[PDB]
Amino acid sequence: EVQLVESGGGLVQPGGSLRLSCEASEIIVNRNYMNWVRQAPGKGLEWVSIIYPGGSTFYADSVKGRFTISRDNSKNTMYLQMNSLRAEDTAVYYCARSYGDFYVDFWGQGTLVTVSS
Amino acid sequence: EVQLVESGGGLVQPGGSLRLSCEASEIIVNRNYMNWVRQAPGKGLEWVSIIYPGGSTFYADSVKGRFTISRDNSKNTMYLQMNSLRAEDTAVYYCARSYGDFYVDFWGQGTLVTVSS
Amino acid sequence: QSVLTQPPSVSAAPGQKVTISCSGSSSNIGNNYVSWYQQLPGTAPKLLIYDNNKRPSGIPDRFSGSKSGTSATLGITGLQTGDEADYYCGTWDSSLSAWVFGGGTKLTVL
Amino acid sequence: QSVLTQPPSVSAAPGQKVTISCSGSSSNIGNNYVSWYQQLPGTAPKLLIYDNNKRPSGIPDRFSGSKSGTSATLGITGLQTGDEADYYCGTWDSSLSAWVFGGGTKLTVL
Repeated sequence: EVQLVESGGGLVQPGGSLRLSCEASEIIVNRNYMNWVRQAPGKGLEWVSIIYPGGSTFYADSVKGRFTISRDNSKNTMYLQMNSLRAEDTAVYYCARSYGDFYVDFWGQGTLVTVSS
Repeated sequence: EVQLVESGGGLVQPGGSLRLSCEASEIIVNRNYMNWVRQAPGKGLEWVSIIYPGGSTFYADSVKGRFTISRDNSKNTMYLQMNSLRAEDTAVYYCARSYGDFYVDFWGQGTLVTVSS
Repeated sequence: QSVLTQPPSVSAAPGQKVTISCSGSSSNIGNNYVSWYQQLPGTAPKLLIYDNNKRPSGIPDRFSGSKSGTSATLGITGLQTGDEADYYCGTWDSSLSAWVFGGGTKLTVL
Repeated sequence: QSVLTQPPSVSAAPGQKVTISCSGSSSNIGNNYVSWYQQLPGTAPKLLIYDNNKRPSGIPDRFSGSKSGTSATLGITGLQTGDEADYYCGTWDSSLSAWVFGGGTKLTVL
C-alpha cells in the first residue's frame, strides 16, 4: 500500500531547531517530486518546500533561508531542518508527492508543531 | 565490589543517534582495555568495539564509520556514539573489560536497543 | 500580489447543485493549471480535481471542474451530507515560483 | 571468511560427559587463543575458560578446555542441570582484526 508517515512534532521554544522527517513506503523519495506543506490551526495549506528528482529545492517567501529540505541517500525518507522559528510557524506540517508542478497526489497524516514557552 | 552499569537504551527511529554509556566502579576505564559487544535477541555476541589504554580504537566491519567509542577524562565512564542506525542494529549492547586481546573478564548487565517506528 | 481568492463559505440544501468559484490574477491561474483539494475534518487534504477538468482514480461522480479565463469553478450536483469539508484551489504561481492556494470554503448542508 | 563454527546443539543426560567442539579457519584459532564463555538465560556472558586450557577464579571443577590444531574442545564430566546455558568460543581474528565468536550451543539435559 502507498503511505507517507511523518514524525518529529512537539513543543519547542522560539528560535529552536527541529528535524522533521517524511518516511515513504511503496514509493521512492529519491525520485518522485516530494513537497512539505503546512496549515496553522484554522488556516490554509501554504506551500513550504518542493524537492525535485535532481536535488533542486524551492522554498516559499516566509520560509526562505531559515529552513532546509533534504533527501536521504538510502533510508527512503526525507527531512525538513526547521531553524529560527517564530510565532507564525505554529503548524500541522504534511509531506506530499506532487506529479510535476501540477497537483499534489498523496498527503501524509500530519505532524503538529508549536512555538511557545 | 567490581561492577560495570550501562544506560541509554530505548526505542529510537531509524537514522537516529544515541549516546550509550558504560560506568565503571572498583576499576578505572582510562586504563583497562574496555570493549562494547552486542547480541540481537536470539543471536550471538558480536564484537562491536575495543578501547585500548593508549586511546586507540577498533571497530568491526558492519559497525565501521557510523559508530564511535570514547573514554571520559574524569567521570570514570565510557560512551558509544551510535549514529546512522538500521534494522540490523537491534541489540542488547554490553560493555566488557578484556585482558589484552585474549579473553573478556567482566560483562555489564545489558542495555536494550530497538530500531523501529 | 497573487493569492487566489475564494468565497469564505458556500451552503446549499441536498439536491441542489453547489458551485464554488476560485478567482486569481492571470499571472498564475490564467497561464497554469488549477487543481482542487478536499479536506475532511481532522484529516489530510484528498486530491479531488486535477488538470483543470479531470477527475482522478474514480472520485465519486458528478464532481466537475472548469476553467473560464482567469477563474476556476467546481461543481457538485446536489449537496450531499458526506461532501461537507473544506475545499481549496491551487496553482503554480510562476511569478512567485510557489504553489498558491485559495482561502477555502466551509461547505455546509442546509 | 573466518567465523568459528559450532554445533547448533548438544544434549546429554546427567552423569554423562559433554563435549563441545569449536572449529574455525587456522587464521584465527590456529595462531591465537580460544576462550570459552557461558551465558545463563536472561543474564550476561560469564567467562568460563581462558588461554586454551585454564580455569579462572575457582570455576566449578571438571570443566576442561583443550586445543587440537585448528579446533578447540570444552568438556564437562556429567551433564548437571545447573550447567544449562549457551556456550560461546572466541578468538582474536587478526586477519579481520576483530573478536570472532562461535554460533553457540543450546546445552539441554536429558
